[PDB]
Parts: sequence; C-alpha cells; structure tokens
Amino acid sequence: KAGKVPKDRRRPAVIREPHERKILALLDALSTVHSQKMKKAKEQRHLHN
Amino acid sequence: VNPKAYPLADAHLTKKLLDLVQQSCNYKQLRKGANEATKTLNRGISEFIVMAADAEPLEIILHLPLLCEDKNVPYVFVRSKQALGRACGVSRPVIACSVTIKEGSQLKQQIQSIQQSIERLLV
Amino acid sequence: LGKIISDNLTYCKCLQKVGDRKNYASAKLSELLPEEVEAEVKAAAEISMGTEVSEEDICNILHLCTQVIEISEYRTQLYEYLQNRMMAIAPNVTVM
Amino acid sequence: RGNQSGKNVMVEPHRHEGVFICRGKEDALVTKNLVPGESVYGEKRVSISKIEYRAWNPFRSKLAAAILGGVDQIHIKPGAKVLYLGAASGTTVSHVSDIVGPDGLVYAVEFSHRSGRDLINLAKKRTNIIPVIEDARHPHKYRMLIAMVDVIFADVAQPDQTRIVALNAHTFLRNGGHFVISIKANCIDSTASAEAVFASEVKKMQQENMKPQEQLTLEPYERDHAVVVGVYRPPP
Amino acid sequence: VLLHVLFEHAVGYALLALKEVEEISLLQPQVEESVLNLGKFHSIVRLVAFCPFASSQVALENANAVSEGVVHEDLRLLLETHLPSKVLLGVGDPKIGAAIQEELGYNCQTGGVIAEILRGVRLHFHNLVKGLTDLSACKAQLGLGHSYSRAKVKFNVNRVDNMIIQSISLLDQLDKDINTFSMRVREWYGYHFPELVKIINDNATYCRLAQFIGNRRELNEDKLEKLEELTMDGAKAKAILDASRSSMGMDISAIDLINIESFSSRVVSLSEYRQSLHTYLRSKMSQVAPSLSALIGEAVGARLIAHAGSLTNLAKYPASTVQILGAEKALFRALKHSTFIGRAAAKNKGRISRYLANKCSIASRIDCFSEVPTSVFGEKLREQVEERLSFYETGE
Amino acid sequence: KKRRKERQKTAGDGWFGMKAPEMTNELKNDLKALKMRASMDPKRFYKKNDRDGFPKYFQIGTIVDNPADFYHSRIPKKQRKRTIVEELLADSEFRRYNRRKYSEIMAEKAANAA
Repeated sequence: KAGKVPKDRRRPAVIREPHERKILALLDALSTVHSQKMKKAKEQRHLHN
Repeated sequence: VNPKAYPLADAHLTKKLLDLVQQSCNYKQLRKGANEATKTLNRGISEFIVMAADAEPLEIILHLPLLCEDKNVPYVFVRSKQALGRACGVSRPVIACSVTIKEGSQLKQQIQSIQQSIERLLV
Repeated sequence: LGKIISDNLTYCKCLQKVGDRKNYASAKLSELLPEEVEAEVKAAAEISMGTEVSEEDICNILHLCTQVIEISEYRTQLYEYLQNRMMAIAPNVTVM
Repeated sequence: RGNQSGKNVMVEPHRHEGVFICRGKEDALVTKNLVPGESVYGEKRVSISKIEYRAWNPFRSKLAAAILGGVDQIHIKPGAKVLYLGAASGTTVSHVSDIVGPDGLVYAVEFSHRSGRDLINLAKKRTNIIPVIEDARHPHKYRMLIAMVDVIFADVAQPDQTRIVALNAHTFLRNGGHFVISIKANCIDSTASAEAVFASEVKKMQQENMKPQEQLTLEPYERDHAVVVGVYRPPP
Repeated sequence: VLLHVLFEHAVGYALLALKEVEEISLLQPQVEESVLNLGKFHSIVRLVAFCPFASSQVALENANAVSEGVVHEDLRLLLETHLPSKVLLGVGDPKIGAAIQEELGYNCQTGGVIAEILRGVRLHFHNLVKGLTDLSACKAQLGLGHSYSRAKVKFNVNRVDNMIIQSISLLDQLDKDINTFSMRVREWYGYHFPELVKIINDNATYCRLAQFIGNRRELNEDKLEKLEELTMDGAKAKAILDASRSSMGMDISAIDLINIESFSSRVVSLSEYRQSLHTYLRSKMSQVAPSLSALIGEAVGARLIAHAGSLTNLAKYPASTVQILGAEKALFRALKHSTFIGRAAAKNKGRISRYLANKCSIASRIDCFSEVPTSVFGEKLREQVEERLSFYETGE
Repeated sequence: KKRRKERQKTAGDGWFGMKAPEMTNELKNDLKALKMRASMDPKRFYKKNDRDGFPKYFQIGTIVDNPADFYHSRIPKKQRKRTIVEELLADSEFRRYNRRKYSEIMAEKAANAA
C-alpha cells in the first residue's frame, strides 16, 4: 500500500532551504557515527564477559 | 596591640614558627607575599598562614583571616615583618606567608605539630 | 506597605506624603486611601520589621517616586492625545 | 574548557527536590536563585526564559560533594526548617536558602565575629535566613531565637561534634527529624586511622538516642571525609 | 508532679502549670503522644501567665540577660506576681535556676521530666499564646535574631554598600532612557523644522532652542536678537531665520505643539533626577570607601564595587583579578573616568595600568576593614601614582 | 479528572513549578544532540545516559557573563548562536573529525556490501 498510491490522493513532499539541509545532514552523520560506536562497544562488553 | 590581630604568638611559639618557615623554604614549600598567600587559599593547598602584626596599615592583610575561616585553615600573627623577612629568605619585609601542602613531605610531622599548637591558642 | 497596597500610583503617593514610619501616625491618608485601609496602614506602622533609613536615603527615594507620578501623568495625557487623533483621522475605525 | 559564558544549555530537575541539573557539554549541579541577578561567591549563573539558577561548587561545599557522590537522602526540601551549625561566611548556606525557598527557614549559627559580619550581609538580601552569632556548644544561650526544626546540618569540625549535635538535637529537633553530619577524620583524632574514626562516631551517635541510617565518603573532592545521615526518635 | 515551667520566647515570658504526666515511660511510643498530640497536651498543661515584650528594644535587653544567665527585672516581675509563696520551677538553664533561687525562694530544677515538657511547649507554643500578642511569633524571632546578631558584631548601618550597587545599575538605565527619548523629541520637531537638526550638534542645546521657538512662523525682529544670545555666534542666528522663512517641513497644529512641549519638559526633568542621583552616589562613596574614591574617583570606584558584587568581595580578590574587573570598559587603560596629572606613553600604558590596579586593591582593603574610614591613605596612594607617571614621562 | 490532568502539566512544588514545554522540531533536535555527546570528541568519555527517553520537564537557557571571567571563560558575541545544533555547525574541530569518521564508515559499508 505504501508503494502504490493514487495520483489524486498523494501529496507533494516537503521543500527545504539550504540552511535546513545542512542541519539535517549533520544530525544524520552524527547519528550514524554514534550508532557505530555504541554497537562496537557491545562486542567488547560481550567478549570480556 | 591592635585587637584585630588576635592570635598573637608568644616568644616560644614564634621561634618554632620561624624555624619551620626556614625549613619550608629549603623544601620548596613556601609562598611569600599577601597576593601569593591568597592564591594558595583559593586553590586549597595551604597548611597554615603566618602574618605580621606590625604592618603599618593592618587592614592590608585582614582579608586573609576571612578566607581561612571558610577553608578551615589555621592562622597566627607574629610581631615583626623584618624577622619574617629573613625566615622566608627575602631581603625585604614580608607581611604574609603560606606553607604549602606537598605529598610525601618530611615536614608533615612538624607541620602537624604546629597546626595543633595554633588551634590551642583559639581555646 | 507593599503587601497591603497594590495600586502602584497610590503606593508612590503615600511615600511622597509620609517619609518615615513615625509620621504615619499623625499624618492623614483619607484623600488617597479608604479609611479602613488607612487604619490597617497606620496599625502596621507600629509593628514593623524594617531598618531605620538615613535622611539622605529618604530624600533619594522621594525624588525617584516623584518621577514616577510625573511619567504616569504624562502617559495619561499622551493617551488622551491618541484618542483625539484617532477620532479625527479614522473616526469609523474607532467606533468599530 | 568548560561552561563558557554565552552557551546554550538545558536545565532539568534532579532526583532530590529543589535541586537541578545543568545539562550541556559539561554537567553542573544548580539551585534556583532566590535573589536573581546576584552571585554570592563568584559562581556562574544561567538565565531562563525571569528565572535564574546558580552553579554549586563541590570543592567549596560539603553538601554538594555528597549529592554528586550519590547519597540516598538529604532531607532538605522546599518549605523545611533547617538548623545550620558552622555557617562560616555562608557559601553553603546560600544554596540551602535556595532549596528551602520562601516558605522555608534557615537558622545559621556561627561563633566567629569576622564571618558573622558576612552572614548578616547575606541575611539582608535573603529573608528566609536568621543569623545567630553564638557558640553552638551552648544551645541554651540562643533558645529564644529558634523554634522546632526538621533538619539539623552540622559542619563544625570539632573533636566534640557528636556532643554538640546531640545537645542541639534534644533542644530543637522534632521527633522524626533528620540530621546530616560532616565528619573530618583528622579533626576528631589524628592518631587513629580514618576508617576507625568513622565507626567510633557512629557508635557515639547511637549512645545519644540518634539512629544513623547511611554514610559515604566524599573521595573525589575530599580526603578522609564522610557524611552521615540519620533520623532522630523515629515514629513507630 | 505538679510543677511550674518557665518558657522564654522572643515575644515574651510564659508561665505554665503541669497537672500530671507519666514520667518513667514518657519516651515510649504510645505514652509519648501525651506531649506530641495537641489534644492530650492541653489536658495536662495550662498557661497561667504571659507577659509580652513592649518593644523590640525591650526584647533585646531580655535576650541578653537570658544569655548571660541573669534575672531581668521583667522576669522577676512575672515570677513574683503570679507564683504562690515549696514551689518547683522548671527552667532550661542551670545558671538562671540558681539566680532565681537566690532572688526568690523557689526551688529550681533543670532535670527530669522538665526537659521533655519544654519540647512539648516549644512545639505547641503558637497555639497557646494565639492572639495574646499583636506581633506574630514567627516574625518576632526573625526580628530579634537580626538585632541580637547586630549587637554582638557591632554592625554599622552607615557602612553598607547596597545603595551604591543599586545606583550604578539605575544610572546606566537612566542614560539609555534619556538618550532614547531625546532622539524621539528631535524627530518630532524634525517634522516641523528639519533645517534645525543640521545646525545644532547637541541634544541638550537642541531642546533649549526647540523650547525657545514653538513655531517657525514667528521668529523675527526682537526674537532673533534673543536668538543671537542663545546661539554661541550671531551669524548662525541670522541663518536660522532665513531657514525658517523657507523650510521644507510641515506646519504643526496647536494641539501638536502642546504635546511636543510637555514631552520635552518631561525629558528635561528626567535629566535633572539623573544629576541628583550622581550627586547622591558621590556622597555615599565618601562615607563607604573614601580611600578608594580618593585614589581613582567615585564613578570608577563605585563601578569596581558593582563588578565584584560587594565591597568585601573586592578586598578578597588578589591584585591580578582586580585588573580584569576593569578590562572590558578599560577603567585602568583609559586615563584622561579617572584623571591624573601627567600622561603615560603607549609603551608604558600596560605598566601603569598594572601599577594602578595594585594600589586600588590596597585601597579597597583599607576602606573595608578600618574601624573608621578615612581618605588620607587614598591621597598618599594617588601621590605615588603621579610619581611613577612622572618617572616614565621624563625618564627620572 | 480535571484535577489529575492539571497536576501533570507541572513538575510540582518540589521543583518550584517547572512546566513541560511544548515539543517542537527545534527542541527535539537539541535533545538528540545532547544524547549523542559521547561521539563528538575522540578524547572525551562520558557516563551512560540517565534515561532512554527525553525528560518530561526541562528548560532552555544561556550562561550569564561574569566580569572576573573576561579572559578565563567567555565566548565572543560573534561566536554565539541560538541553539546547540548551530554551535555544532560552527566549530571546525568537531566538523573535521566527524566527516573523517563518517567517511570511514561509508567506506567499509561500500567495502562490505560489494
């Protein structure tokens, strides 16, 4: 149902300025790095156990 | 005697005090001057404070007893800035000096003894 | 006094009228305050916690609170001026 | 680095009532300023959008060291009456006045006339502080000025701490009240070990009809220091 | 166990009678409610006499007497009048107990049930004496606590630095308000006579001339001669009339001229108060810190105290931090503000500022901790600054 | 029911009536940044977070200037920003490290997937 939507029902996506995209890109890059670091600490926590 | 210079050491305690001040200078454990004595109180590294009761304006050192009462640091007065000058190894009069905390020092027993001698003056 | 009196203009007028707590007993505040409120103000003067002020300090307080009553007087005149101008420029808007 | 002036920061309540946490690049312990726009001893303050909080220094206060150290209860809460022994200049007293708020009251006892003048100036601006310049060893000399209290805080640093606290507790502390006592091991007995002093001080409290409930050391900020919290005459 | 207890409070002396009590088991969980519960406490304890203190001075005299352990006349008056004359009296102090037993024949005890009864009285005191005194019990303790502490330390109300801190903040507030309003005054008259704003370069001078001429329609013959007197030079006064004859500005109504005139007079009177506040600050600095004011001036000296937050805070600082307190506004760097005889070169500007800061640190301590403040030391320190200034300027 | 709902809007008398702010996308971005402060600096290490979610009651403010800390601890007014996120967008040290770590992760991500 997500893939197929009628043309009349569907809505245009959001429109954002260049400053808004820089903030959103920075948070995505930080969130990716944080997930990698937190995941990595799990095995080190696991292996010592 | 100005009543504001209350813990005035006697002749016997002064000799012990000046002896320890000279020893502390040799161990690189003495800070000389009113401004330098103030900074050791702010940093919490002061064993006790020795002041001169013959400063012609006595008010210039009266801020030090206020700082000591907050940090709980003993303090006394001596009768001569010129004698305190020699004991600090300085060719000029000194109105305030501070003995510094140093870990593992060989003066810990003498500093502890002097601290208790000061506190008995305050009853 | 601050807790009893909430009107700011009434507060400053009472201060201008009476300097210290001692003068509250003899002085009269009927024109400024209602009589029952005046009785409460007079009664609180005897049982007070405040410190006694100097003569220069009380003079400085009067001058500042005098500036207050002059600003409030001019502000009312400015508001009356605005009512005159709005009724002259856009009389229909002011009715609406 | 640190918390530089001009940085955005978030303030949230602590587990203890009346205490707040200042969340940023660094975390600081803060209390709500009873007198906005004023610093008692040069601490950094934070402005909120009419509301202002003051940072609490654990090196210059023993209550802040215990809170940062993980103590269970402090019992100093808004609207409480606190008897403070050994107020000195009032750096900790100012933060205690913030916690109790306008409804609470603090009784600050300090014998020294030098620090007593600073305590009066602090009492000018804060209407919930009652200065008492008297020796805490003789509570009968100021029994007129003090009513029944809920918490007793003692930072007297004397060899006879337990006797001094017990005398004040019998006179002014209500049933079910609590006490917070700071112990400097070197002050009671320099010859004895620090740990043996702490067990002895707990024993003396039990002999004075006081029931200690917890203790901890203040190790990151102080050496050979402890804080003991207990209850006085517990209800059945 | 029928006995009388004497209770001392900030409001007055209270005499109470105890009917009966379970003495041996008093500190037991069920029996202890005899004093903890108000209903049970009323059954065994009664108030037989009460004597409030007439004034705060009377209370302070009795507070000192109780602390010393002596019997005041007011206390003996209560005891003689309302006690029968074989009597047990409970007191909180052993020393006051002996003194009463010397003055009157009553037997005084401090031990036993008496200490436990007094905790019940202290807990329930506000209920027993409710309405007997005009001043509340809680406010009485706060008032007496201050007055008792003032007497011990010999507090001096004159040497208090609260007002100088308030004045400095208010003076900065007044400067912004005066400057903002004068711009709006200039703009309103700019609608009428826009030529005038160019000729006059002073805000205060402009308001004087704007007051002098309400309209540019009537400025001629005898008025220009008066205009010549107000203006520094007669040539400009002639040019103002020619500008008024042919001006681009609009004409103003009668009611508009009244509005601008009353607004201009409001700004002038506001400036008058700002001058009186500056004079009041100068006198306050003389009483509080004469030596600091003599060294560097009342204006700079008061601003130094405000930055530290108190006079005691200024004295507790070392000399290095005192220089930082003036760093943002260049109190020590900008020398004409503090005025000194002689000038310092750009090379020695840093050295003079450091030297001046050390002297100010000393002067603050002299003012803060002296028994009586005096400005002699400040003048001596000022003389040393002039000598050091002439040392750098001439080379000797 | 109005009694129960009215109380929950406020932290209570224990904290002098702190109110729950209305949650916005700018406020939510700041709280997410504070949660991930461990990965900002390779040489700084932090304790674990107190709660998994966001706090219900909180406030936002700035640190007031002190005259004594003119050189010791003060940010110039040009470097000051309105939000925590804009502070992270400005400083060069965090940006340089974050992009290097982010490049390495996507490098091994492409290296693994291929």
